[PDB]
Amino acid sequence: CNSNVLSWQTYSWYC
Amino acid sequence: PPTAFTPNGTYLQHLARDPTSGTLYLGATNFLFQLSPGLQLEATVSTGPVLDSRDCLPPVMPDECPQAQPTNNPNQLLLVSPGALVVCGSVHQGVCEQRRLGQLEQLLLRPERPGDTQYVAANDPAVSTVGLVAQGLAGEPLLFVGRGYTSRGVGGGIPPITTRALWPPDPQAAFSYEETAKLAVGRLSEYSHHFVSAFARGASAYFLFLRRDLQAQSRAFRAYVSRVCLRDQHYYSYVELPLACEGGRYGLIQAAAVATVAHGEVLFAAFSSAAPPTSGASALCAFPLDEVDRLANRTRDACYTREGRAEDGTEVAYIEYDVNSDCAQLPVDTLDAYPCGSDHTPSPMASRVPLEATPILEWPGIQLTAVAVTMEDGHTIAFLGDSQGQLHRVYLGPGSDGHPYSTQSIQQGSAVSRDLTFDGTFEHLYVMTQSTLLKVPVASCAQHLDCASCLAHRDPYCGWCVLLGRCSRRSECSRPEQWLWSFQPELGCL
Ligand SMILES: *[C@@H]1O[C@H](CO)[C@@H](O)[C@H](O)[C@H]1NC(C)=O
Repeated sequence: CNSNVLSWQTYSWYC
Repeated sequence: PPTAFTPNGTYLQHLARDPTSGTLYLGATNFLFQLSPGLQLEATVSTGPVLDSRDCLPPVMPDECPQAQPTNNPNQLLLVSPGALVVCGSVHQGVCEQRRLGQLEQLLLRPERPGDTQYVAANDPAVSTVGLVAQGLAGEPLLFVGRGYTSRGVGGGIPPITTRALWPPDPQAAFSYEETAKLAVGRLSEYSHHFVSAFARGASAYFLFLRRDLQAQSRAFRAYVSRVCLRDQHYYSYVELPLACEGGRYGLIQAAAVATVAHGEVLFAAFSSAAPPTSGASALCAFPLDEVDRLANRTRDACYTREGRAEDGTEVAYIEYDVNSDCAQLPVDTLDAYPCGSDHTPSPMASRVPLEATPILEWPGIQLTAVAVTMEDGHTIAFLGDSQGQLHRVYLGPGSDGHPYSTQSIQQGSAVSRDLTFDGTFEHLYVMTQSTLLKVPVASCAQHLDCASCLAHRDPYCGWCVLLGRCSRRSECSRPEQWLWSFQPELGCL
């Protein structure tokens, strides 16, 4: 991942 | 027990619905699915794994890409156009293909040797790609694409918004953009566009996205909605409006929906107060598209005829992205003659005035990731998905505080996709987590066969038709007869 993650869907699914 | 589609050995990414047939298309890792409106499986197309490297260019073969390793292919973009299904994966620099509607297995168009203007989608599953399809001024279909910044591998030079040809004179040029069919923007890595949604209304295309405000020492992300004319393949008309949910306190837009008074479309968007960790709250904010257009129109009119100023003198418009352009003092006949601009009008325009909204609802500890909005008897009902895989239903009419009247787990710990969509009649909602897609009825009034259970399962749709002996919707209580609303707790059975 990265600290570029602003989407909670992205965090849930990929982080 | 709701109808579901739970595919084994894969994860879901995108859901697209054909509005003419109701057929559903599901983009998954290494798979595309064609589903009936009742989630019956009509076709399965494998899209991976493939040999790939972010440092290699398609078509990827061992001789020219020695570093290629087997790579899985999460779907990055899935869109129904009038004549085809547009599909862009995460592999092969985000190249796209077109498949036949109602026969997913048949390829219609896939450029054989794609070039640098045909790398469409982000080649990283964690970077979002949004799209919308529209008919252009030459009668041919266009694909607007909002693509976030990717750092790893070649392809950090792809413009953040582009307008690409789906059926150009030469099929091999499909998905490429003309030289001016892009938002020309430098410092892409610094702005770091994050796209959330793209939609159309009337003659305009709209983009919802996050990007760094480089005029603030924080260099903090802000939410924007941008409007561009829908059909010309140019960005002359691009205008960027900041979004302010409770003044920007809820700053990170997550998901949105548009719902329908003539041209009374309203944009409902969810915003998180806090970014995901390397606690917090979410809000639902409403922005009527008429207000969106007035501010965009006022921005344009000020930039075109009053040097960026409103009629009171206030500075309201300016040129973004350090482009060598300035607002102007053109004759006022410009506004009716070139609503969408020209290759000499000021561009790209932005508003100093944010679009403001006071939250419909504020929920602590919930990170909303999905929004869909409908109406029943003139009053708004919102279906909202969160980061923990739950679907909430909220009556927004008179008598409500914005608290949900129903909360159900679709899949614990797997966020609901922003690709939440209704069916044609707004009687069912298609809800998707990373592993399952559900067809959810918006109301289950008929399941109750006595008055008491009708009124006890409180639901804004459901009430007891006295002279019919049925738990129904108000529209179904007629042969308008007496209807006991289940959402009036001070009122009971007779
Ligand atoms: C914005 O301007 C266009 C033409 O310039 C007009 O057709 C449209 O109705 C305007 N929208 C609003 C909300 O005033």
